[PDB]
Amino acid sequence: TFVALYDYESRTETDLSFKKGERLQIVNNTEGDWWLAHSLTTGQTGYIPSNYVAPS
Amino acid sequence: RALPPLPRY
Repeated sequence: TFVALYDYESRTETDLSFKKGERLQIVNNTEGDWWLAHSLTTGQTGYIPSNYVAPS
Repeated sequence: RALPPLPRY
């Protein structure tokens, strides 16, 4: 269970952006600050930084 | 890939 604390608004068309309060499915953690998250709503990819999310 | 800058601070 990972919650997006701060909204992530990168400046690239690859990593997706999210808002605060949106849950994200962490795919790979305890490895690189940037993990690959997947949304269960639209069912798409979305790389989210680690300093913007935290286990709840 | 530096981490994203913190919000206004």
